[PDB]
Amino acid sequence: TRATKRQRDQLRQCFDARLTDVAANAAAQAWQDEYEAAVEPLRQAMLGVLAEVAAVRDATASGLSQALSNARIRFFKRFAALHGNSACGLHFLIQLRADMLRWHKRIPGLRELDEDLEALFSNWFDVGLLELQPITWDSPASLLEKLIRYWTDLRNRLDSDRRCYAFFHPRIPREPLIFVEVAFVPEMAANVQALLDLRRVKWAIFYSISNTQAGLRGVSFGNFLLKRVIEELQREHPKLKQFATLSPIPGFADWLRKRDGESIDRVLGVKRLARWREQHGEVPADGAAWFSALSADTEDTVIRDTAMTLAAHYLVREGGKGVPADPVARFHLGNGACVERVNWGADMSRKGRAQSCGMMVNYLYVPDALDDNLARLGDGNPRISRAVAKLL
Amino acid sequence: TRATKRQRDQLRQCFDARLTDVAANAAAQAWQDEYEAAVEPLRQAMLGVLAEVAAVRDAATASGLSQALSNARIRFFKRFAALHNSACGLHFLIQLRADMLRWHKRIPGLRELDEDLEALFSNWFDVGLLELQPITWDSPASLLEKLIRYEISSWTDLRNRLDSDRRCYAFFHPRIPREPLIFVEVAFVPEMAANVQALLLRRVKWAIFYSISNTQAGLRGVSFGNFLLKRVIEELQREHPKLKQFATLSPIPGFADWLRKRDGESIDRVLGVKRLARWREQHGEVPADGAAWFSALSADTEDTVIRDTAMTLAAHYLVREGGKGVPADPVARFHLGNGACVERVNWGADMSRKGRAQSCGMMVNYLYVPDALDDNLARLGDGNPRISRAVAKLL
Ligand SMILES: [Mg+2]
Repeated sequence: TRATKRQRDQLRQCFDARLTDVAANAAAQAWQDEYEAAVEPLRQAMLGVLAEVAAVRDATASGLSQALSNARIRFFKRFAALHGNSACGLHFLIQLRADMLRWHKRIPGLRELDEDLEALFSNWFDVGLLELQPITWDSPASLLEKLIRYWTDLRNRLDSDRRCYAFFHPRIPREPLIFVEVAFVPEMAANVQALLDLRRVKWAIFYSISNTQAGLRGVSFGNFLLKRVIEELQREHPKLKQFATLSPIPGFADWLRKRDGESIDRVLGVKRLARWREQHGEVPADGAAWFSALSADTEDTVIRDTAMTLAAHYLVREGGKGVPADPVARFHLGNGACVERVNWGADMSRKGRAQSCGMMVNYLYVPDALDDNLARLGDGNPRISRAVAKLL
Repeated sequence: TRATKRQRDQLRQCFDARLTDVAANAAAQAWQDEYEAAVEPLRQAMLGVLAEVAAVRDAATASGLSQALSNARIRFFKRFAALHNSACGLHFLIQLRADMLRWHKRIPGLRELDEDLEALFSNWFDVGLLELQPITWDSPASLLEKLIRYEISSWTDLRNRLDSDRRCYAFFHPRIPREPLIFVEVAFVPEMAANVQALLLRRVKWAIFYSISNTQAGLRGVSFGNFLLKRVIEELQREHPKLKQFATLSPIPGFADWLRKRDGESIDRVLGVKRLARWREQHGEVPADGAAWFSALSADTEDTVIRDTAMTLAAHYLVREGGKGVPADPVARFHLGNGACVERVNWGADMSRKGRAQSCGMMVNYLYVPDALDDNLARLGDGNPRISRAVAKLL
């Protein structure tokens, strides 16, 4: 407890003093510097002090929880207001959450600080407050090297028949927050290997949307994220009317192998179960066995249909009400999209086959429907196309 | 595919050929070298090939496929554990699982390989097959530096822990010397310890285990058996036939995370009407839920009502929470799964920053009674953990 008492005092001001208090802000400015210029273990230790200070007050039970919540929030608000080596107070806060996130298992007691900040980060970095910028092969190398971490590959993705953007917070230029990759093709894509590999093109397809900030993992950017990109695409090409994605279904395999036989029988239905026995005999004993049976032949029509029905069910009817179990389905469904179609042999990479038997999905975005769909999702009734309803 | 087809062929033999097949073993020997001498991304890629091969069968019913796939993965590991860079085939397998474990999120499709190997590792490294060795300040520095990695960075900490009034051991697999598998730290004191900060020969009567750690990343999650501490006590009794008192001063790491996930209703049921009444009388409002309970129980380390309330919640957590015969707490599961008895809950036992954050600074003593370890191990399978009077009273 040498200088660790100076940091405690500093943090007490940042947590307890009013936002305007010039002294407390000075203290915050001080703590930041000392944190940015510190070895990895020193920071992990400073985080231990922070979770120490955040857990107590320097008096009902309901009033304690509230006072503790209000101080943690006050602590972050003060830092987000300081306009060092990072872009500003808001930026620092992003790196700080990066550490809290990777060291959670080492430094206990940050769960509440992490949850609060994540929630603040959802208001501060809401898409409505972010600026959209086009990214090309002409962009600064120092910027382009932030999208690789989260070069000829970049090139093709950044080519004439391609369009890429990045959302930035106005006061943190240089630091891309979200990276959107778009491809132009004649038909709504059904195989990802084609894309990653302007005359008469009619389809705009989003084949990649990634969060490029570790400190922002888990933060919600709003439901108008792609809506905003489409507006930019229409301004750029008023002739573009067809918008869809060719997304993965990452949590399909892990979900399937957790289901027993009974649940899958209920999903498939009597007719599908019968078509399976007729072609393959024995019905897999459970989900795990189902995954192994559905990966054994990418050519079989019964396997294809069975897998596609299981996939449509997974992304449309699995989740805690209005919240698709699949993260990818949650994002796109949570942006006003419609689950338009399931694609077999869409991603035959090693990873694709391991995540969903190489199955991908197309989420269709219809400008003048995004609102209606966003509503229907809250009712726990995801917007679906005829082809997908037929698989169910 | 320039060479990724050579590894696929190699792996096919290792998975499909008989264990004796000289060619397949050669192939395995080859794949190992190529893996040990490869950049991080190259290995992550080779792991992608492995999960590719493990998911399919070369050139059958559905139940027969799952079995054939299980039998090949098992055959793949058995072949490697039989060979003699790393100490041997078995050792390599340990590092291989180290990568599978840290890259699971990056390289999908290893879940089955990981599960199978973890299960094999439980038979191969069962305590009954491991040799016990004393560790002192005289041990090779190259060995001592494997226990620091897995406890201040100052070797002076190792020193005190490796001193006259202390006794430390390490379990090694006979064919992998140099590589400690488990590290046990023991302290000798006059009274069953109630405060960890203290531990860190003339008239000492208590032998207490204040630390037991797995020193191999590739072995995380593997079960070493229920005779782990039993074996160490035998060594302690051989060494000091006068020692009859054995206990631990363990942490309760998952207490806080469990508590904040409980609603008010569940805690009311745990505490009981009388305790809830004693709480209102002294502190007024009852915390709305578990999260609020944790914040209220951390606000005053001096209050007697807070202490008792927290201790009851703690005893409940480790004795009555878990999927039948399997204590929710990992630390409670290990020690309960070794024949121990939850002997007592200690308030203000670990007042470190971490201690207060994990369990409000509360620690627990698991008592080991040689001629009872079996009986307790049985009672735990019935979902009725062995408990002392003091802990039953908290419940
Ligand atoms: Mg209540």
